[PDB]
Amino acid sequence: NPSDLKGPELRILIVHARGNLQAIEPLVKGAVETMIEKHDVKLENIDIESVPGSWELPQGIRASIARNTYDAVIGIGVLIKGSTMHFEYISEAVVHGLMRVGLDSGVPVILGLLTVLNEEQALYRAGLNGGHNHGNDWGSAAVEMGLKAL
Amino acid sequence: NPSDLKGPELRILIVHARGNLQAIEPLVKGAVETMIEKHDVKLENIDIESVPGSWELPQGIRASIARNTYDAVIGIGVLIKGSTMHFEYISEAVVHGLMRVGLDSGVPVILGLLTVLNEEQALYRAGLNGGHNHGNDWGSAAVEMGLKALY
Amino acid sequence: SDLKGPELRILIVHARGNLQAIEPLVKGAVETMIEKHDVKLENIDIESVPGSWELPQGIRASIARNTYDAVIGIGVLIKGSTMHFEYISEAVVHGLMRVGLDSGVPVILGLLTVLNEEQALYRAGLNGGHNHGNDWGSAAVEMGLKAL
Amino acid sequence: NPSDLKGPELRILIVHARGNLQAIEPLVKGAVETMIEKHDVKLENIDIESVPGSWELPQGIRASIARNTYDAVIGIGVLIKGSTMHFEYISEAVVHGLMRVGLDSGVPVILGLLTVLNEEQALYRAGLNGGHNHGNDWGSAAVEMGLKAL
Amino acid sequence: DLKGPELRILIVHARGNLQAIEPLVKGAVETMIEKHDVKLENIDIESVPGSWELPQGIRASIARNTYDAVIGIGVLIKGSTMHFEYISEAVVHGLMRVGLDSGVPVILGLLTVLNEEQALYRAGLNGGHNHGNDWGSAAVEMGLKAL
Repeated sequence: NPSDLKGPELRILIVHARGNLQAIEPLVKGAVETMIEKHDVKLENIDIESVPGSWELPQGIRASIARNTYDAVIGIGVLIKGSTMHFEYISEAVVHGLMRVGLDSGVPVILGLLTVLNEEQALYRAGLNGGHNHGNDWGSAAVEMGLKAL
Repeated sequence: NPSDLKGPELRILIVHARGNLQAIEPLVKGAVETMIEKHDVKLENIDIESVPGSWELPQGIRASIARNTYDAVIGIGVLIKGSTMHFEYISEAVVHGLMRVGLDSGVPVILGLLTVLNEEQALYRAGLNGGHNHGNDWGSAAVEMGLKALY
Repeated sequence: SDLKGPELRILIVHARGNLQAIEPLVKGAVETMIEKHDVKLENIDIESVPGSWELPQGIRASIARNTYDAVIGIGVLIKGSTMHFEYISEAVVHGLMRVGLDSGVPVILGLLTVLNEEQALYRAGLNGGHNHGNDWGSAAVEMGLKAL
Repeated sequence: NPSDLKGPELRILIVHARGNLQAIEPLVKGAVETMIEKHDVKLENIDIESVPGSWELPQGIRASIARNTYDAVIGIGVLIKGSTMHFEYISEAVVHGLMRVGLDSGVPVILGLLTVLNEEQALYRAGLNGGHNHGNDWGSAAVEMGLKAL
Repeated sequence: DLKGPELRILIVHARGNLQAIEPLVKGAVETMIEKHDVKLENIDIESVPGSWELPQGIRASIARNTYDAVIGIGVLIKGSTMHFEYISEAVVHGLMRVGLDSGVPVILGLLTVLNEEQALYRAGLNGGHNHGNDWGSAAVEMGLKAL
């Protein structure tokens, strides 16, 4: 178990979907602020890209890490169960896709996908309403894996 | 600003299944119209191919992107839960197959697969009966991913 | 419907579990291809494997030996008392998709994943049902053709 | 469809887990006896190996078919639903793993995995208490796939 | 009576739910040393933040060093969302894939439980059996059969 991980030279990629921006924004912010403030990652070394939806996360990431070199990637998206089976099938495919991209590439990919039953749960996990911002955890994870990959 | 994304040079492939044409037609139309009118995609640059069912979607796409060059693909199909477990297993394999074809090829594949409980849900998601045509969203996603693929 | 594939070579691999349902499905696929799409009887290879589990491998092995424009994998899985049905249904469906994608040869899913035998027979065209094998035959012809 | 399949020259590999040996033993026995007595496979041409649990089946098989040449493989294991979600996740992963090893290697891999709700169901499928020994079916399947792979 | 004095074993564990993780890792190690004669110097232990990182942590490590076997240990507890279901499935598949891709035996040491009690129980507490011991023996056995 580590303690004070600093990655001043780590290059971090954050790709986030744009559905449910109320939850996405705090998550990205929390990941960024945690990496900068707690791990000395440099703001200019954090590329933040977006894709329309969670479905595009794996491909978005795959495309970006083929272009630039990153020490770790955080894919962030929020899927909320709806009236059809859409949520179940794409949640599964996206999580599998994210794992696959990480394993195929050798680049640590941190899962920042919330797969919740309703918006309240998503907001709660983004740090609102007394909840804990999971983005912070993902930021620290990215830093740790990025460092271990070096 | 998704609306300000223009892809006059994008070559987009739309492969759609032919099951549940009442829902498929508006979805395909929505995607095409959105790409053309909202993203300046050229009608000549949009190839539309069909396959019998959703099952054939990954293979139809895989075959087509091996033949021509596309900046993005939209796989469209409507799967409605039936009396057997057919729906559950093929929905899962098709979604995985679409994701796989995209990742294997590097070509953005937009999921335009409706996995619904009944036809009303499908029609509703095709923009009928007060619903929003999801095909429009897929058209915009394809343009955005196509552009981000080149640049 | 006006799709003709007089030069298509089609492979049908079917499992042998639940032959009462398998036979009509295979027959419907073959008849539909011959009668409706002008596929030649001698250009249709039919092979069988013991169960649905072997469908992906039986197909992979066959398309590695001969050249086919399309393949129909036919099997009938009926939900039983254990979780066997769920796990192999998913693995076989995945396997069939994989073999198609890996090989580039269209693989038509002719796998029924039903709750009971009545549903399987119904989908094989018995008891007022529609023979799904016919649809698969047409799908195979269409995909074989589109694979140019 | 086939009549009387004989594989006197077939080399068959059986890899079996060791969890729930009461059920495993009859399965292996049924497969072996069926291949020998009904398909003329030679006892000395049947290699039997074991791994600790079902999780290790794909890897155990992969390792063995890399070392020796087999016409077919039967992977045998018994997973019984427990109190956690372990059963669901490993059943899926092992079944997928077995299909993968077979497709990857081109060597027929017969699924000899029981995924049951309780031990009674497992013994029943191992031919006890009036049940049919599924191992017999697997032995015949292996011979048939082994022969067709020629 | 399986002894692997020359086996090099890697244990990668997540750090979520350390109350359960610690006994698991300890059990796997003690078992390998005491029961299989694996040498303390030949056991590498690395950690990753969460179960999600297990496959990648393992893949990266077996690319760097040579191990005869690997145990990926993590504890996932069902929560209020569907997170548990989706990641358990992806991590288990991830672990199976890393082992098959690399040819290095990967022993699954992931607990996928409904609550903490079940995890602690499978870590040898409150009268339970420490599953880490079993993983330690499986790793040894697979490490050896890989030779």
